[PDB]
Parts: sequence; structure tokens; C-alpha cells
Amino acid sequence: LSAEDKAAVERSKMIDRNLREDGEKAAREVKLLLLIVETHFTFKDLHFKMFDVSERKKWIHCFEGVTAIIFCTSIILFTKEIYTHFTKNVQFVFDAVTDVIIKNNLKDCGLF
Amino acid sequence: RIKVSKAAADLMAYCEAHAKEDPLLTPVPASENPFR
Amino acid sequence: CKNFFWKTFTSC
Amino acid sequence: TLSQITNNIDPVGRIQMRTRRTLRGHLAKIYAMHWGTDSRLLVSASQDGKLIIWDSYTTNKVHAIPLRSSWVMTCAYAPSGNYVACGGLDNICSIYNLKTREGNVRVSRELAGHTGYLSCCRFLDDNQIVTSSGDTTCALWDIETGQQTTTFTGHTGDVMSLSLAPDTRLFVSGACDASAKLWDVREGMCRQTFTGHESDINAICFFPNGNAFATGSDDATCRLFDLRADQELMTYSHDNIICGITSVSFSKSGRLLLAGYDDFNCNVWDALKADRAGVLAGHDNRVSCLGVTDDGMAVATGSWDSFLKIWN
Amino acid sequence: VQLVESGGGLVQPGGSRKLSCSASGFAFSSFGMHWVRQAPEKGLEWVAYISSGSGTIYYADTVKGRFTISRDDPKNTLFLQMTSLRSEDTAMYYCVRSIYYYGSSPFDFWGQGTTLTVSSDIVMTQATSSVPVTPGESVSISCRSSKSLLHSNGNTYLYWFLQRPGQSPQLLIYRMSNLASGVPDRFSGSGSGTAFTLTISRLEAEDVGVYYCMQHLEYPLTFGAGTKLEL
Amino acid sequence: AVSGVLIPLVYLVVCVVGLLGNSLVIYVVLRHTASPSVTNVYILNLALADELFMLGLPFLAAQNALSYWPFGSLMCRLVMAVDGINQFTSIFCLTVMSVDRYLAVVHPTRSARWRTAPVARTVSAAVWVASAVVVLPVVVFSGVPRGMSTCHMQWPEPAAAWRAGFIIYTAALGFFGPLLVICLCYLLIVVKVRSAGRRVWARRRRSERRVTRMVVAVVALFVLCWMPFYVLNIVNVVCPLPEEPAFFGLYFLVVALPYANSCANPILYGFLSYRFKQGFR
Repeated sequence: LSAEDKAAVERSKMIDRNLREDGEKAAREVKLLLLIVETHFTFKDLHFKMFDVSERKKWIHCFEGVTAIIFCTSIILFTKEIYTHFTKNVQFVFDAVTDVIIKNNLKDCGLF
Repeated sequence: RIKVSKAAADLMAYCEAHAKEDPLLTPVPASENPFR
Repeated sequence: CKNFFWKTFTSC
Repeated sequence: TLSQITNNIDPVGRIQMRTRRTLRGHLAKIYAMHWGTDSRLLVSASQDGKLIIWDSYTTNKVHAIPLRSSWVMTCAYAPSGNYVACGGLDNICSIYNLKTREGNVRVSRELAGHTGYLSCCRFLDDNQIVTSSGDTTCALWDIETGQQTTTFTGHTGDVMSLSLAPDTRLFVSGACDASAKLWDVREGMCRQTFTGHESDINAICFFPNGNAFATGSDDATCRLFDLRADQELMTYSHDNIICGITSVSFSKSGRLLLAGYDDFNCNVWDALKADRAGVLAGHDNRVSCLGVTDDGMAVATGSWDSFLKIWN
Repeated sequence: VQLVESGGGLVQPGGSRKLSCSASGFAFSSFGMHWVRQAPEKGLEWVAYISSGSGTIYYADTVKGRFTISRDDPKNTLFLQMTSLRSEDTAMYYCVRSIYYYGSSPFDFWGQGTTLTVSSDIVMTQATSSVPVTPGESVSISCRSSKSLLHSNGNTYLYWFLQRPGQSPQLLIYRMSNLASGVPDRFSGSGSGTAFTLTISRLEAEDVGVYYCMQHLEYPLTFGAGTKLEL
Repeated sequence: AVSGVLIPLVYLVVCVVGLLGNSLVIYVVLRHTASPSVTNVYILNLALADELFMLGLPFLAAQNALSYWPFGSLMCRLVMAVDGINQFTSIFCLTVMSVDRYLAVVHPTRSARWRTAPVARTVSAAVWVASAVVVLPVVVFSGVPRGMSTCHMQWPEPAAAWRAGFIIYTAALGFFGPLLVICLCYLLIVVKVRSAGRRVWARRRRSERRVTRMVVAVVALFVLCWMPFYVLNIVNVVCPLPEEPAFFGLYFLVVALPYANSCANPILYGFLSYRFKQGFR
């Protein structure tokens, strides 16, 4: 390598470090698909992004990556865990998504 | 509008014309590929 | 004699 | 017909290619990518809210632009190289200047006026850009003023694909209604219309000569239409694969026809004869994007697994 | 963008001194910084270098040990701490910025120097340093390196600078072929390895000064002797 | 008659079964997996260690039957070294896998080291190097004093103290380190999953069928297959043992049990995992 390729690699490493930091920052974020109006609310050191939303192809094309779908993935009601409930509702959503995240972590580590 | 025969012939002529500088059908020597 | 030391033996 | 003429044509043979590169700097699904005209730098949009400029030869990260909205469906790279763009469920299109004097990347302009989301966008120049929306229409833009200059309404369902001609004078785009229409940038009229499919058209591309285009539908079919005969010339289906088609791309000569499916693969079709010659299988999840360089050297393939590979 | 240095003056031999530079108008933390000095009668001489993030530092073999370079990012300040001064270090010190990615231009902006007074290596030659010039005329500058500056990746690292009288140098051409922003299109550069030249179409006003050539392939960066043009 | 036929039979049977299982797992991981990962790296490392242990078994199989070592000296010194290396690499690799699962489940947001593939590969190399270091006395003191068998450790003059030190050191480290680490890691994993699943819903199935059964399987298999060997060695170093050939039968079975554990490891670690059941069928 030359003196400038090494500097470019240093810049790339710095970008990698910053991307890792940003990814770790976003590891405490949750997208509560609701099925546009967007409700963001935090609870017990955890944020929640609720999205309120006519076609089946639209939903599959841009929302299959959500964590736990809430209808008033997983099911929260007010692999495919289903939970029901009716100040307490927010805590119930918190518990449901925490369970979903733990099960997803276990699936990632192969123990499931 | 033109008959399907002439359009098909034009497509064949085009595809055969440029089927020597297409680095996805013909192999690319490792000494020329930039993705070793 | 080395009856059984570690996965081995010598005529004991 | 096409098959009768192509019967005597010798086949291609099995197509084998491997992942020369693997770019790992994204943490969510990748929805779009686009090559720079130099075919070395490429831009990638991801649902992490990030937009990374990649040095393809060394896998070096040149830039890392943060986005305001993480719901993005499109990329674009200006032919000059000074600007990129992106759009999605924000219904706007943001333009970024890559070469500033302060040493950073800044947003040059935000474009507003589309009523529905943004499906595709492609620069014509440093100042002109054509976008597609779910409003069943398209438009032309002026980035030094930020106002629309034309509008191309007439479709019935959502427009999901877009493909500029090699001269960028003509323009074809597919819709949720199974039809494709040829638009004129300088006149704003539908020159031609085409039908034959039965489901939403997810991808559309242009033949290297501009006299045809490929329509990849959501019912596992592709067809080769023409602008002079005004009819389909071929079909590309197989009973084994019955799912959607998510991307389409020709090659430098038009003899080969890449594609992408929800079945975690990219079946390498053939153009003149429908017989399938090739398969690419290197992705954990399905493939969203599929691009071929201008020099025909490589094929980049982003996917829902947050990685994108280079195949040659 | 502004680069302005402070400190300097008169110092007795053996007495430590500190020079500082303040930067404003650009992202300071994304640029590498250099120090360059020139004697009152001689040319530029690279002193020391500190990269972005402070992860890499380089020094010359004539000031190693005595001098030190460091940067403060939150305060946008660059420092040069020097000790055990001698009569060989009487020169005006410049600060330069550089950014390295695919296609960037390093050595863009130079600061205004501060005068300090005290009571293996690639060699280049620019022996031609006195050429008459006439308006509307074309002249060619020369620069030769000891070894080949072309690299395996296709880049040849030769940089050109112009120092107008009473001012700091400015970048003309980077990597022997690419023209810098804000430079008129009458400046051209070409030449294979170990044989390079700079071309000017019309020698109008503001084209008179001293031209230097520099190499960026091995971390000790060597400048040329210089070429002066006069009316 | 009975002892002179069964022992090589069972030795070769376990060898072939383990080789088949590990080869199948390695092939599946190497071909039918594309996306980069770390759990796959761990599984591949463990399968490779088990395969090399199986490759080491046959020399002991041959020596423990004819009461003779018809191989020589160089490969006698090599086989013991490679066998010890493979054994301790397997033990430490499954310990590191347990710790990695603990980090994944109980302490997320450690992507700087947990999910960074270079970190996992460096950890694998480090455990292999540490294994090679642990076996160093075996390599140094190996010798062949006599032609007839004697493919053992050429002990120095204080043979008794040296032997006791070797056995105590190896048993202590390579049994009661990994065992305790595994117990703590998997106990905390199961406690966390139990509490999390119980705090939300009146759920039970996931708390019961997987986190209990798999964890109990790994722990019970490890202890059951590595306890007889070490207890027998410890008893031998302290108390004398009978010398009649009739009782020589059980020693070979005790020595062969850990190889059965190495055979059984892949069939659960790399087959009773979701990423393979759902990723291949």
C-alpha cells in the first residue's frame, strides 16, 4: 500500500467504529407496528415507535421487519406469541416486546 | 408498426453484435478482472 | 508396573 | 415468432459465478442500490437510516450519510457523481451534495409535491430527475428551483418501477395494474401502452438498445415487449418457481437476463430462448436489489440479510 | 475556511517554545494536519504530521525527539511543542490540511505562517529557478524524482504548489493530472514516472511566483528546490 | 475371547459414527450456509475438534488389544500430543460456546466483541493455543523406553510426585473449570428465560421444552461421559488397582466413553438448532 491508501483505510475504520456506535445506540429501539400517524413513547429505558396503517403487498413490502405487531412477529391485543390485555397497557406492551426480544436473541444464538 | 419478424431479426443482430465484449458470458482472465 | 495411568498400560 | 427464429441459435451453457466481494457495513434490510457511472463506487440504502458510499475494489467506506427517514425505498447516483438521491414513505426526494468545501456531505434540496409515496427515481442530469409515485403518475423536476415541470398521469394502479432509456428521452414504467406505458419526457404524453401480465409489475428495465424492455411481474413471469411491433416476444416462467419477481436487469449485450425472487435466489435467465441457464444462491434472505455495471464487469446484489455481494 | 497561527518571535538557544494554530470554517476532525517550514532564503521543508483521530504521527529525521505535534479537536486547535532550539530552526511555519478517501484532494488549504527566530529519502531536483516570462506565453516546468512515484494501483503521487510573493502556497494539481477547484483550466500536468512537467497556456498576471513539486508516496515528504519566474 | 473382540469392535463403531456425524455437520455448515455468523464458527470449531479426536482414537484402539505398540516412536510421540490437544480444544471450545450464549442472551449490546467475527476467530485460535500449551508436559515427557508398548510418558526420577501432579493438574483444570463455567452460564440463561416468560403470560411451552431439555442434555452428557475417566485416574494415582486381565475390560470402556461424548456433540449442537432446521427444511 501507499501512504494514501493507508489513510483511506484509517478513514474506513473510523467510519466502521461510528457505524457500530450508531447501531448499538439503536439497539434500544422498538417498532410497534399497529394494524401516517406515528406515536413514539418511551417506558422503562426503552423506546417504542407505533405506526398506524389498504393492500397486502404494501404491508409485506415495507413492514415485515417489525418486531411485534400490536392490534387493538408477535401479537399484542388490547415464534408468533399472542398476548392479551385491556398505565397498565404500556407496561403490558413493554413485557410483550421484552419477551419477543429475548426469544429472538435465543433464536439467534441457536438455543431455540 | 413493424412485423414481429423484423424486430426479432434486429434483436438477434444486436445480441450477436455485442456478444464478444460482455464480461458475463465469456470468461475474464484473472489478470484483467478487478475483483480478484 | 503402570496398571493404568492415562489411557495406556505396560504389561500389568 | 421469436421461438421459431431462436430454435437454430446455439444455447449459452451453464452460468457459474461466485461472490468476489462481501460488503458488511449495514445492520438492517437493504432495499435499493445503484452504481456510479465509473462502475467502482456504489451507493446503498438500508432501513437502518444509513446511506453508505462503497469503494467496490477495496471494500473501503468512502462516505456514510445519515438520513432523516429510515423508511427508504430508492437510491440514485447522479451521472456526474456530485449528487445522490433517495426516497420512500416520506413522499419527498432528498438530494445530497457529495463535494463540499467544508469537508462534509450536505442536503442540497428536498422535493415536495408528490401525494403518494416514492417508488423509484433516476437523475437525468445534475438538475433534472424523474420520479415515480403511488399516485399513478410521474413527474419531472428542477432541482435549482424545486418545482415540477411535467406530469405523466394516466395509470390506474400504483407505479412501482421505472427505467430511463439510454438516451433518457423515452421512458417506460410498470404499475400495479398489469400494464406498462411509454412516456416522453419532453412532451408528457403516453406514446405506447402494453398489457399481458396478470399481477403487479415489480421491476422493469431497458434493453441495451432502447427498442424493448423487460417486465417482471409478481406472478413469476417475465416478458419481452417491443416499441415497434408493440407486443410481447417471449415469456420466462417455470413451474418449479412460483413466487414473486423482485428485480430485473439485462447485461452489456442483452443476451442474458438477471432476475431476483423471494426464494432467496437470483435465477439467471436467457433472453433469446426462455431456457433458464444459471442460478445464484448466496443470500440468507430474499434479494431486493440487483444491478449490473456499465462496463459489464460485475453484478451487485443487496438482500434482506443486510449484506450485499459482488458476483462475477 | 481560515487557518491562522500564533506564537513565534525571538527565543534564546535551548529554550522551549510552543506554536499553535486555530481552524474555523470546516470539519476539523475529518482532516489530517501538517507542519511545513521554510528558511528565509530556502524552500519548504516538511516537519511533522498527525492524522485524523490522532492515531498516526510522523516526524522528520532532523527534528525528531525535540519537537512534538498534537491536536485538540473540541477546540479546533493544532499545536507544535518544540524544545532545545538551535540556529537551524529559524523559519516561518505553515499549517496545512489534508483529507484521504477515494478521489479526494489533499494539501488543499495553507495557513499564514508565523516567523520564529533563534540567536532512504526520495530526492528531487528543480535546478531551473530563473526563467523570463512574457504575457500571453506558454512555459513548462520540470520535476524529476529519484525513484518511480507510480504505484501498483495506478496512482502517481506528484503535487504542484504556487507561492505568490508575500502569501502562502496554493495547490495547483494533485496526483500529476487532476486540476484543483478554483484553478483556471490553463494549468495542465503530465509525464510518466520519474519525469514530470507542468504546463501553463497563457502567462497572464497572478501567474508569477515560485513553483514547487512534492511527492506523497513515502511518509517523509520531500519538497523540490523551487522554480522562480520573474518579469 | 469376550474382551479380545468386543473392545476393538466398539472402538471402531464409535469412531465411524462420530466421523460420519461430524463430517455431515461440517459439510452442511460449509455449503448450505452463506451469511456470515459466529455461532456457525463455534459449531465448526467444535466439530473439527471432535473429528480430530475421532481420528486419534484408532491408535489407542490398536494398542489396547495386542498389548503391543507396532507403530514406532515418532508417531507414538505425535498421537498422544494430538489426542491431548483435541481433547482440551473440544472442552474449552464448548466452554467458550456456553459463555458466548450467556453473553448473547443475558448481556446484549456487546456487538463490539460478541458479534464481531474477527473476535470470535481470535478466541478460537486462543483456545487452541492454550490447549496446546496445557498438553506441553505430555509432549515433552513422552517416550518409548521399551519396544513392547510403553508409548507413555518417560517420567523423571521423582516419578510418583510427577505423576500425581500431572493427574491432579489436568483433572482439576480440564474438568472442574469447564464444568463450573457451563453450570453457571446455562443456569443463568435458564433463570433469565424463565423469569422473562413468566412475567408476561400465564410461555410455558418455551420455558419447558427447549431451555430445560437442551441444557440438561448438554450438562448431563458432559458429566456422565467425563466423570468415570477422571475418577478412575484419581483412584489409580492414590490406591492400587487389580492386575488381572479379567478386570482390564472396564478400563477400555471408561477410556472410550469420552469419545462417545465427542460423537454425540454434533447431533445436538449442530442439528438441534433452529437455524438449521428452519434454514434447511
